[PDB]
Amino acid sequence: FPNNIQIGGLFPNQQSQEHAAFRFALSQLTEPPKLLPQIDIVNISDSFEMTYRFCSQFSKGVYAIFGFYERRTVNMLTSFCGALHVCFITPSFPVDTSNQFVLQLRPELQEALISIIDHYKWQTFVYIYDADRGLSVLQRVLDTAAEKNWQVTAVNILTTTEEGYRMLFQDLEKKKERLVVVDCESERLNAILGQIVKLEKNGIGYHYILANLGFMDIDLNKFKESGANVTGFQLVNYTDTIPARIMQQWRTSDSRDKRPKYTSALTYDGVKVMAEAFQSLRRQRIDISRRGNAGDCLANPAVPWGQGIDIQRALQQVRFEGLTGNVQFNEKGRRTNYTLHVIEMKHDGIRK
Amino acid sequence: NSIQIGGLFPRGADQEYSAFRVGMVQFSTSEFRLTPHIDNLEVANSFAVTNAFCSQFSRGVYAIFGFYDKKSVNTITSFCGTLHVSFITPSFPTDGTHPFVIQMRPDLKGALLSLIEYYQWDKFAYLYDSDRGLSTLQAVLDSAAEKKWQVTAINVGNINNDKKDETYRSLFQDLELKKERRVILDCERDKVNDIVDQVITIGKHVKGYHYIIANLGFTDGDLLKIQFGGANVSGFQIVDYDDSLVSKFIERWSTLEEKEYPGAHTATIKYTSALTYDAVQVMTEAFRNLRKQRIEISRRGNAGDCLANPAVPWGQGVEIERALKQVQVEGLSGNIKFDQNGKRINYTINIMELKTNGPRKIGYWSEVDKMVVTL
Amino acid sequence: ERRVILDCERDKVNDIVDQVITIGKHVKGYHYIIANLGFTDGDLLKIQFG
Ligand SMILES: *[C@@H]1O[C@H](CO)[C@@H](O[C@@H]2O[C@H](CO)[C@@H](O[C@@H]3O[C@H](CO)[C@@H](O)[C@H](O)[C@@H]3O)[C@H](O)[C@H]2NC(C)=O)[C@H](O)[C@H]1NC(C)=O
Ligand SMILES: *[C@@H]1O[C@H](CO)[C@@H](O[C@@H]2O[C@H](CO)[C@@H](O)[C@H](O)[C@H]2NC(C)=O)[C@H](O)[C@H]1NC(C)=O
Ligand SMILES: *[C@@H]1O[C@H](CO)[C@@H](O[C@@H]2O[C@H](CO)[C@@H](O)[C@H](O)[C@H]2NC(C)=O)[C@H](O)[C@H]1NC(C)=O
Ligand SMILES: *[C@@H]1O[C@H](CO)[C@@H](O[C@@H]2O[C@H](CO)[C@@H](O)[C@H](O)[C@H]2NC(C)=O)[C@H](O)[C@H]1NC(C)=O
Ligand SMILES: *[C@@H]1O[C@H](CO)[C@@H](O)[C@H](O)[C@H]1NC(C)=O
Ligand SMILES: *[C@@H]1O[C@H](CO)[C@@H](O)[C@H](O)[C@H]1NC(C)=O
Ligand SMILES: *[C@@H]1O[C@H](CO)[C@@H](O)[C@H](O)[C@H]1NC(C)=O
Repeated sequence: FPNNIQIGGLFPNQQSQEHAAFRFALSQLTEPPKLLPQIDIVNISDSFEMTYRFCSQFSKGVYAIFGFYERRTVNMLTSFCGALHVCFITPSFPVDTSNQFVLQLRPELQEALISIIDHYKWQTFVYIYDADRGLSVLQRVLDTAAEKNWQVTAVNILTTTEEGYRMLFQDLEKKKERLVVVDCESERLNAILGQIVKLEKNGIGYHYILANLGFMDIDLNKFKESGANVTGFQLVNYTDTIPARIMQQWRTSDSRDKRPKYTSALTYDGVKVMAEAFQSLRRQRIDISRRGNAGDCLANPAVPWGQGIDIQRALQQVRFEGLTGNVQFNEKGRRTNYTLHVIEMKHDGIRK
Repeated sequence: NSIQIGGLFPRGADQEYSAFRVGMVQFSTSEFRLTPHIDNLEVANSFAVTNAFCSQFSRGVYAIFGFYDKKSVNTITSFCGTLHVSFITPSFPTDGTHPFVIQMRPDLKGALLSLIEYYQWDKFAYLYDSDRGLSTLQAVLDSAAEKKWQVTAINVGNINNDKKDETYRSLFQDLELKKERRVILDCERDKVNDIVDQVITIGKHVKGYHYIIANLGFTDGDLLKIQFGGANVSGFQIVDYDDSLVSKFIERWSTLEEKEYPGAHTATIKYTSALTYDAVQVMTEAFRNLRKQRIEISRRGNAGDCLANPAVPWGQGVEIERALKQVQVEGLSGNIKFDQNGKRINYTINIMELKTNGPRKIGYWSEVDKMVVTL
Repeated sequence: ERRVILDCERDKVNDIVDQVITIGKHVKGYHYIIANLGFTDGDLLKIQFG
């Protein structure tokens, strides 16, 4: 197959760990195919800007797309991917309703969170959720709360102010036992941690849970002294042989030119996913060709790309032991058969 | 003076287009009129919405009436903000302050939370559909945290029609273990019917139970099933049938050729259609106000395409939006006033119960005053 | 009167069962005896679950 297999990319910031990891991982690509990054810097929230960029990449004839999406523009993107039969790789938050052309390289924590809450004798607790797509995980809880009969006092951070936190915590500490779940983004978690450090983070019967796939990245140093419990999840193991070699090589190369966030790790893994699919396609000798028509995305009717279906199957079929874990995909197009590491942080203790 | 207009209508919405046509004939005049270009599509397919919106934009439409769903809000609002093109909807109001979007549907959280307090509720279920967002769900949960309520929130929007019967019964079996005699059915007409037709089967429409139908159309459904069971049924209605304009509109509505105006013969009118009719009135009033004020609105040329780098909005759109927001008229729904953000204000939401004789109003609700009681 | 004998043919049994339901008299307290040689012939799916 041709080595000019142009691939797209939608990113919010030119300089960031995620972008740097995506740029680096391509260097390791020694496969006969040559994948082009073809990055476009686009604001995620604005759906119009994104539709412009996605149609531009359609004009270029891009075979596959990698990028991020937020709550506002998940639907829009998803819709275009199921209509033009064009695949879209992403490490962003996973969604319940989606096409088969959207490959989400982020296993869902909703199931595991339920198990962890179940194991501990949790009778009542407070839930803190970010509106940034966390709602899918809220319903699950509210649905399991009825089946299993615990009380959940949800509070939203997006529409909560300092006074809101003050009142919530004041009403919370009136209870003898204090249990809290904190679903948040990567950056919102740091600000909320700062908020709780100011007060109400004493550690007097306070038990926090952090529904973030990456718990080592977060700076919980302030929590190692106050004597408070916190439980979290990890998806990436740095000690294992493949992660150790990958981290050593990558950090040595970068220094010759810290620990990556889980988002950056998934970004790096996605390059491997796309490369594996295209390597297997070249090996399987499948006829892939891009017509120069480059029809406008807003073509009435928009004929699906004939080959784009098989690509999807190929991208779904790939399987390998990547950095984060073993990479696999369900029929719906979501990570399957993976492992998470439960991790409690004691005053001086990181216990798996 | 014809002014170009665009219209979007969800696949399978016949009454609303009929009310659109009726409003056209009613408010059309020799000196002013509207030229609507219509498109019918699946509003939950953002691709189709984008295609239709871009086609109409290319057709030089000054404003676009239409509907939207939870999977098409963001697309539409972003396009309107970027292109400074207005959008008039009876669909659910945005959870935000998005500009260039006029909303004909009043909010409901205030009336809902006042009513739940006129009855001194502490332990109630909340069945909700995964549509029109979860804004009211969040409001209810927050007020629960403040007031120490006990809310059992359950989703029913992801239920297969083929296997619908088994799930609902198990749902109510679960609720029974908690003695949940109180329920809020926050769903659209169709699912409210599909649920009321399964409360009856299991005999949960009796003296002990209370139901609150969190919808602006209370009569729209079929309440003749539960009038007589003995159970309370409360709800909200914006379209007051004891009004003058409403009665005249009904006179013109019942005497309508269903061969031409599907859904028109019946004496009932759904709130979506009522808001569509009022929307035609709104557009005419704003555009005629522009004509009287001599505001210059005209597309000298052609709007190339929706997708164009850079985006170059045409600067008369602000005038159109301000005119649309600066209109104060009476209509079927009641008094129509807007903010600088587009949300409606100074409106009255009539409250209703169900009695063996039939639905009867007991009070109303306005943002300024309170829940107000007459009967 | 929590107990009743519906000695009628299929059609009127249906027309009555469709008015016990409306008024919610198909509940735990009530008992009905359908004095007919055809029991299934009617529509009993309405009252199986009351
Ligand atoms: C990506 O999406 C949009 C546009 O690129 C950005 O959202 C927009 O953000 C601006 C600035 O925060 C908002 O303007 C301000 O809005 C507030 C209300 O939120 C208002 O009080 C201010 O007077 C001002 O008008 C704008 O409303 C908002 N638009 C929408 C549709 O949300 C978003 O910030 C962008 N993100 C990045 C990283 O560029
Ligand atoms: C689920 O993932 C595990 C990875 O832990 C898979 O186990 C590996 O499977 C491959 C393929 O058969 C073997 O070559 C490896 O030796 C297995 N390793 C371990 C540690 O089990 C497992 O096969 C996956 N399940 C499915 C259905 O694919
Ligand atoms: C069904 O409606 C009736 C009438 O509104 C309710 O009966 C009233 O409820 C109050 C509340 O304590 C009781 O004192 C009386 O039984 C009635 N009084 C008045 C003034 O109406 C009944 O409670 C409702 N059912 C439910 C489950 O709320
Ligand atoms: C409905 O059917 C049930 C089951 O046949 C009846 O419940 C029985 O009735 C006896 C009669 O005294 C009571 O001791 C118990 O409640 C049940 N016992 C047995 C052995 O079933 C119920 O009475 C019936 N309803 C009516 C109105 O007759
Ligand atoms: C907090 O951690 C301690 C161990 O340090 C253990 O008893 C339990 O996990 C938690 N106990 C609380 C929160 O009272
Ligand atoms: C990482 O893997 C090593 C062995 O490969 C194991 O000893 C260690 O416990 C793992 N770390 C976590 C956090 O699971
Ligand atoms: C606004 O509301 C009032 C009642 O509060 C009602 O007369 C009418 O709808 C409006 N009247 C105004 C704005 O004067």
